[PDB]
Amino acid sequence: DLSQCDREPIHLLGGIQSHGVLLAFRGPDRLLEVVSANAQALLGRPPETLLGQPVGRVLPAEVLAQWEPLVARGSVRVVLPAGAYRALLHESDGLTVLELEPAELQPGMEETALEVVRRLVSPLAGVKGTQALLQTAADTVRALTGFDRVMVYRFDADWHGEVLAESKRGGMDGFLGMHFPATDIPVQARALYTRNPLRLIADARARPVPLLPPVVPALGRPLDLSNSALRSVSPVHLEYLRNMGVGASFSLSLLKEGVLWGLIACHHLEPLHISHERRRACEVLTQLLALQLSAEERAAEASEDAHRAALLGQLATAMGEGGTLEEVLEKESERVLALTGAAGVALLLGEEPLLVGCTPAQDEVEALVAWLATQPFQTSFHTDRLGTVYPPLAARADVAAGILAVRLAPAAARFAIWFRPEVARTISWAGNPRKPAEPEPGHQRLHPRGSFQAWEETVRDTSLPWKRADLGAAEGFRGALV
Amino acid sequence: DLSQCDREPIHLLGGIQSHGVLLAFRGPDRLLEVVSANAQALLGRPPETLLGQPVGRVLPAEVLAQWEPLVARGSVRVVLPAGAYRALLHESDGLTVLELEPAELQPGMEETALEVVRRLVSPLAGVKGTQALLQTAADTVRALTGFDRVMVYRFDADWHGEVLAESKRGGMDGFLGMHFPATDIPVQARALYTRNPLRLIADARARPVPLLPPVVPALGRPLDLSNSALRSVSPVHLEYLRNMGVGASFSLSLLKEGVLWGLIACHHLEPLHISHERRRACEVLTQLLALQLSAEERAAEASEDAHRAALLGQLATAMGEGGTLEEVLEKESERVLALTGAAGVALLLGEEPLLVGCTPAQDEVEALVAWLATQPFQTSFHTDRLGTVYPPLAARADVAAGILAVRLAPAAARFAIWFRPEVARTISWAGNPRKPAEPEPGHQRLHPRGSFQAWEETVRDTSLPWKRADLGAAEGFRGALV
Ligand SMILES: C=CC1=C(C)/C(=C/c2[nH]c(/C=C3N=C(/C=C4\NC(=O)[C@@H](C)\C4=C/C)C(C)=C\3CCC(=O)O)c(CCC(=O)O)c2C)NC1=O
Ligand SMILES: C=CC1=C(C)/C(=C/c2[nH]c(/C=C3N=C(/C=C4\NC(=O)[C@@H](C)\C4=C/C)C(C)=C\3CCC(=O)O)c(CCC(=O)O)c2C)NC1=O
Repeated sequence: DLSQCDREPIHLLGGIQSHGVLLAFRGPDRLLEVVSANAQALLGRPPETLLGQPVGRVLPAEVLAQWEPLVARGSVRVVLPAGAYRALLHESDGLTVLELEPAELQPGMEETALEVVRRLVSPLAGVKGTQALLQTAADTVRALTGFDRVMVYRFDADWHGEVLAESKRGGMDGFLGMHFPATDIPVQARALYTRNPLRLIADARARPVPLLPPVVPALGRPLDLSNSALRSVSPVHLEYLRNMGVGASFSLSLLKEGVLWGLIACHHLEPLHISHERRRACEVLTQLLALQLSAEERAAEASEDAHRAALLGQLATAMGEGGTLEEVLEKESERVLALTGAAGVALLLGEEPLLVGCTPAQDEVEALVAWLATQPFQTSFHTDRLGTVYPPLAARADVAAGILAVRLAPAAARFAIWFRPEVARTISWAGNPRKPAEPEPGHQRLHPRGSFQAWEETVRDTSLPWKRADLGAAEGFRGALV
Repeated sequence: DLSQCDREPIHLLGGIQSHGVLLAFRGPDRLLEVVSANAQALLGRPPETLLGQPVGRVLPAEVLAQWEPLVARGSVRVVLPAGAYRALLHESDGLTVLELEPAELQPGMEETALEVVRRLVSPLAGVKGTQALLQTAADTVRALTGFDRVMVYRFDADWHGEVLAESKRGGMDGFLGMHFPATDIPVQARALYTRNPLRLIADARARPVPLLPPVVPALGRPLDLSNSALRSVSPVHLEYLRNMGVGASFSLSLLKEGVLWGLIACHHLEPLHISHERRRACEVLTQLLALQLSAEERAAEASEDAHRAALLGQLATAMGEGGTLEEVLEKESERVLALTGAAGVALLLGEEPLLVGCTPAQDEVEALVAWLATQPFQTSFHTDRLGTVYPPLAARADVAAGILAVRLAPAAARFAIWFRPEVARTISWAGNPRKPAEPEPGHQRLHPRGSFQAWEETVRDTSLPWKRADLGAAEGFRGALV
């Protein structure tokens, strides 16, 4: 991939966060093969002395007492001299991996979680826009977590993102409405965050605890920490958080029909650890949000489709009525433009173009037609920045920044072309997107950018996007023109 | 017709169930106005002596201590000498109504409930049919409640219902696939269950506890118990449960888009109390099922619409390619029938009725064509039981149990008419639906039927129902033809 940013093997860094301990066992005897260097902080004896020992000799009695429920269901609460810990089991590189993390301290956590679950699963959740849906998701994640700032971050189609909603405590910086470069979350991280939907950075200023030995002996590379709850994250991201002034970070993947739609991102000014069970309660919330957004969005498309079909039905009724085609198309101009949310339409029915509403002049349309006929499309063609692909009209963003053309005949030049003007857009980036990172001389060590202050950009020469309903309506109009 | 069943005022029966206590207070001194006759077991004094007393002198300190969160939140847990009770507050008839019932005793209840909530969100529940979505909902409610039998009951358009899914104890009888008369849940019950979505019948053999006095003195009728958790239900429904052999019953209304879609109904063979907290956890599951059903239904309808529009788009290509309409329509014969899932179609392009596939004879179609013009519809007409509306073809259920017609011109009678044959359906009723009740001589006392054994009816002369995708595709074909 492109940058060095994509290259970092973030699952193979060999470090865990200092609040927990990791032990990896293999074979029928469960011999300890990999252990974190801090494992005396919970186990009494120096970790290097425990490599190669059977599990029954390294683990405390309190954990061994819970060994059967641990293996059975992969997660158990254990009470140690150092306090209550959550034990977690997964498999990686042929090893059984055991992680221990401080356990939830509030007995009423699940009751509180079930209550905020109600606030989001309730019907009527969305009855002032999906914006109120996102705001409620952010508010309830903040209530359950205690984090200073909770943001809903949506990926655009180039994988840069923007903050759509935000819940933060009074008197605190926010990022609402700002855009962030795709490189802020590089492609291997997005990959990992698609299969591992949660991640906690409990203290952005702490140093990672290394694993011992620093490679798995059979493999000659570090233990694969893809599914580790304790995995220490990229040093470059830790720098990024410090540059933002955040001491703890917790984010959750928003998966909507298989793809990474966005994130719920949380920041705290100070270190803060959330328990495993509290993180899993937060993940229920995000899966509810994904579900509410799908149902709302499909309802919106259906309503839009119904509106287009009503327009088509009225056009059909006006046909099969009086006069010629050009006459009914004259009377029904506003419906024909409304079909695709357009400001003008060129109808090429054989003679000269029929120009309805706001369109470029006849000579320019006939020229556009000559060129569309050569293009490699089948029934529909659309673009929201015509000037990039057809520079003869690149100056005419006022009437022809976007077009939608349907072919009305097989091997002949018969078309309906709808036009849209540009819509200027003011983007506010969190820092200068032209310098998304700060490499050292030589370009071997990368740093995050230093500032996230607003940096404004205006986008010109692009129309509103051609949406699914526009495309469906154009096909319906084609079928009516035969 | 408003039988005896529909007129019983089930919210004004004046009784509560024996496992709880109800008090109602009025005015700023909160004087006791109504009280259940069993209240000595909680108040220490005979209830008649407490009427007219201020709340501060009827309620133990334990309840008064929590008055403000009770008023703000509507429920609190209070620990009394008898044990832990849930206190529930609402307003009725200008009185403050207090209800007390035994509280949840399992500390881990909310943690278990959060675990079954995850089952119903998961990645994508219902990947193998909404049938498995309904099953998972019955299974999780049964797991959370411990009821012997849990059933998903859907209302049909005539408000009779059928059991679509069932989760039950081993060796238990069931009602899967069976149909029940609409009078089993009469119209005022359906109305109440739209407003109050939960109801528990903890012991179907127990007798109701009367309220004291039997009327609200200001009003001259019983206290309105619409929103009471302890309300004793209709005596004829208690007889219905006993005829079924059930000792306890619990049901949740399924509201999908504001309308009563169905019920999750639970039966226990012995008496069984479920706490308020546990009932509210079940309500989360039902609102989750409703949300899942809407998301999947909207997806299925979008997918069907997409198929119909592909069919129309192939019809458009074919017409813009060939000469004769009747030739293209002949060549494309089965796409034209697939449009509405039909077995024949009559195309009235003026001259001779063109008949494709499986249709009535030319004389017979010209007959219903003449009848169709003088009917009150603008663009489309459809029925799935043509014989009951147009007797000349009642004997032709083999080709024309259902029709769908669109008008291809305003004045004059140019139509396209799709035809469907009957589909015979075998439905099993729970008891003979001709005797849905057993009235006594004089027809003033009604009883429910005594038997629920399968009673089998085959429905004839009706097609598969015309769906919204069918109507949509026909409208699109109309636009392609005028
Ligand atoms: C409000 C907007 C907002 C945004 C847009 C935001 C970004 C964000 N980045 C990450 C993670 C990573 N970033 C990078 C690399 C680079 N980042 C750069 O700028 C350049 C210099 C670069 C490389 C050259 C890597 C390798 C990882 C994976 C770390 C790991 O998992 O090991 C995360 C998830 C972790 C978390 O929740 O804190 C988030 C949420 N956090 C916010 O709040
Ligand atoms: C497997 C399928 C299945 C069905 C289809 C089913 C029916 C059902 N009925 C009810 C309630 C009532 N029924 C009646 C009246 C009559 N019932 C008759 O038969 C005739 C004689 C009649 C009048 C002449 C009234 C007034 C009420 C309101 C009671 C109240 O709230 O006060 C309920 C809710 C309560 C609950 O979950 O147990 C259910 C779930 N219960 C099942 O499991």
